[PDB]
Amino acid sequence: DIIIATKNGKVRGMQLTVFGGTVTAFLGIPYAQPPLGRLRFKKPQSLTKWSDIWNATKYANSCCQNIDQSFPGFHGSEMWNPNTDLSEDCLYLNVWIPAPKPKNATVLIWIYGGGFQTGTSSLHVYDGKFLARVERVIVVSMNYRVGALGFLALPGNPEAPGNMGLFDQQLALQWVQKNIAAFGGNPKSVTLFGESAGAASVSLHLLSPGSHSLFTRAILQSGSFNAPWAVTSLYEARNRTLNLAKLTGCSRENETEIIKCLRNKDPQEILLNEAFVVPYGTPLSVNFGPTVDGDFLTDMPDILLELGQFKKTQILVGVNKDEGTAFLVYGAPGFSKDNNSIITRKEFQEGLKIFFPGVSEFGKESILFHYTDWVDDQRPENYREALGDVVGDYNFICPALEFTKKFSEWGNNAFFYYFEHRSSKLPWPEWMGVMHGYEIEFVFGLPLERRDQYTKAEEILSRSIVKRWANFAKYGNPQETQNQSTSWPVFKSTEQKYLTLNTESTRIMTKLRAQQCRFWTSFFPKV
Ligand SMILES: *[C@@H]1O[C@H](CO[C@@H]2O[C@@H](C)[C@@H](O)[C@@H](O)[C@@H]2O)[C@@H](O[C@@H]2O[C@H](CO)[C@@H](O)[C@H](O)[C@H]2NC(C)=O)[C@H](O)[C@H]1NC(C)=O
Ligand SMILES: *[C@@H]1O[C@H](CO[C@@H]2O[C@@H](C)[C@@H](O)[C@@H](O)[C@@H]2O)[C@@H](O[C@@H]2O[C@H](CO)[C@@H](O)[C@H](O)[C@H]2NC(C)=O)[C@H](O)[C@H]1NC(C)=O
Ligand SMILES: O=C(CC(c1ccccc1)c1ccccc1)NC[C@H](O)CNCC1CCCCC1
Ligand SMILES: *[C@@H]1O[C@H](CO[C@@H]2O[C@@H](C)[C@@H](O)[C@@H](O)[C@@H]2O)[C@@H](O)[C@H](O)[C@H]1NC(C)=O
Ligand SMILES: *[C@@H]1O[C@H](CO)[C@@H](O)[C@H](O)[C@H]1NC(C)=O
Ligand SMILES: *[C@@H]1O[C@H](CO)[C@@H](O)[C@H](O)[C@H]1NC(C)=O
Ligand SMILES: *[C@@H]1O[C@H](CO)[C@@H](O)[C@H](O)[C@H]1NC(C)=O
Ligand SMILES: [Cl-]
Ligand SMILES: [Cl-]
Ligand SMILES: [Cl-]
Ligand SMILES: [Cl-]
Ligand SMILES: [Cl-]
Ligand SMILES: [Cl-]
Ligand SMILES: [Cl-]
Ligand SMILES: [Cl-]
Ligand code: NA
Repeated sequence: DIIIATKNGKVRGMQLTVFGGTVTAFLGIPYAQPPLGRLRFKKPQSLTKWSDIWNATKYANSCCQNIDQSFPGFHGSEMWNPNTDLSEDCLYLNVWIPAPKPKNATVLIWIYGGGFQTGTSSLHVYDGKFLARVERVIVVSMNYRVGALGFLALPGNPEAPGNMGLFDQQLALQWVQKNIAAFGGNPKSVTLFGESAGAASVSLHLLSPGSHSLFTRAILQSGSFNAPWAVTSLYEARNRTLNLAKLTGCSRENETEIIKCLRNKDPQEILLNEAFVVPYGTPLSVNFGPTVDGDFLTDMPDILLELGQFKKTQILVGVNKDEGTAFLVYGAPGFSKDNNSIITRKEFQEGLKIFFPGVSEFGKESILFHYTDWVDDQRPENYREALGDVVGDYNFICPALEFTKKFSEWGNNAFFYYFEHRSSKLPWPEWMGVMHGYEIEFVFGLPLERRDQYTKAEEILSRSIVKRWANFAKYGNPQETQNQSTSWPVFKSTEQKYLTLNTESTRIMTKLRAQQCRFWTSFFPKV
């Protein structure tokens, strides 16, 4: 029986058998006052002490969120839906520690994604026990508020200041600083890692002065704050808050009185109205996301990045070969997960209008022109593949490359990866390729479990990636030094080398998507 005295009271964990060894798990430790009643829409409050023993023996509630039912019964989408009760009382975190208790272990803190509208730390592909077992690091993950409940912004109004979910994440980092030593962890060796909106959160913690001293290094998988979906302007943030107020019958002339009215609404009334706060949307719509609040974010983050105003440390950044394709089956005409989605030129043009609704006709013609220079113009997958690359390059790859270039210009080691292995267990069809989200299981080491029917080559690849991530967190350098691997070189603004990750041949290349990213980063903003 293992029990740990934290600064707020004793917690009891559970022992787990992983790979013929033991990992101790503390699931569902509270780290803030439940943000209920008058605390809804406020920054999270400090946790009042307790004198009993908290049984941290099961995952806690997930934060309120809509659950999309686009593919009912399909494991490809339902593996992402919350697997605990939805409650506003969701500010809990989880801790995996190796057995026996380590002496001074490096800590990896996961921040899940989900477009800032969904997500929970209890997903099976976020299970930190494999990493604890195999690399003897400590894994932490927290639940943070999402959607309106996490990001509604009446900016300057402390009743709804914005960025509440980001402050949830920060309060959890603060908990690790105060308490992880009691679990055998090293508060001075803390690496944040997250994917998608979680990766954008990680990059915002690099900009936030309150987070500076709460972590050492950062890993950004398929996301960064300069991605077009990742920050909502103050103009949209106020239009969306007032639209949500109109939809719930909460329009009041006193801005503080709107929030009082929204605080008496059921979570479901708020959730069912989150969709319609914008008149036009896309599959990458983020209706309630990070804002420049003057607190977590002191200025527009593109300015902070461009002028070197961020934590100076190492970063690991990367993207997957087919970031875009998942978004095509959530709205592009002619696309299906149940057929090969061969689309015509005309369907490609309608696809562009879906993803770029307020872009001029000339702007959409420029995208078409850049992306239809066929190698083989007889190839019938041509338009299907170009629309995927349009959405992936614009929304993830080019922003991540630009983040890494600007960050490394201020003298820090950066490492960039290109993940191009399609999981053999991937439930989505083959035309969707190496999808958004499907490197996570490799990072968390699920293919290390031989029972799970991943291939042998996939076990090798996961084993290698797990070591690289752990070596980055421990030593700031993501090498696999023992198995004659390819050496991962630093990403420099001039050569811009990156590592490809795959089963067959991990190799070094330069200037990923160079021509595409010139179009998106330099030309497309002008249209
Ligand atoms: C800012 O919001 C207004 C209002 O949005 C409408 O009302 C909300 C309560 C919600 O139901 C939304 O879906 C509505 O669109 C936007 O004004 C609307 O714009 C559309 C398209 O331009 C137009 O067809 C509607 O008639 C407008 N309705 C009203 C009441 O003005 C406005 O576009 C938003 N500003 C943005 C998005 O920049
Ligand atoms: C691929 O499928 C899409 C979606 O159609 C649905 O799924 C299919 C597997 C099949 O079971 C269809 O009967 C389903 O309706 C096809 O696009 C649809 O085409 C119909 C035909 O007129 C149209 O009414 C719908 O609006 C279309 N929906 C979308 C989202 O485009 C598409 O034609 C199929 N492509 C190929 C190459 O077979
Ligand atoms: O997950 C989200 C987030 C959202 C998003 C928006 C902007 C940036 C990044 C992500 C998204 C992601 C993928 C498709 C559509 C939307 N929203 C809930 C929807 O159920 C999407 N299902 C989640 C998974 C679908 C298949 C593979 C990817 C994950
Ligand atoms: C635990 O280790 C501490 C040193 O941590 C190391 O230095 C910092 C700057 C980071 O770069 C981190 O990655 C390193 O692991 C010691 O200061 C501390 O006294 C140690 N405490 C115990 C109990 O062992
Ligand atoms: C916590 O778990 C132990 C052992 O399973 C049990 O004896 C104890 O009563 C539990 N405490 C609470 C508050 O449920
Ligand atoms: C609005 O509500 C707040 C909260 O009680 C109050 O302080 C303020 O005086 C009210 N009136 C105006 C005009 O802000
Ligand atoms: C290196 O190779 C051995 C077998 O030769 C394997 O057991 C080990 O897990 C590998 N390590 C990494 C980090 O890939
Ligand atoms: Cl702004
Ligand atoms: Cl490619
Ligand atoms: Cl061009
Ligand atoms: Cl053609
Ligand atoms: Cl297939
Ligand atoms: Cl095909
Ligand atoms: Cl190799
Ligand atoms: Cl390329
Ligand atoms: Na390429």
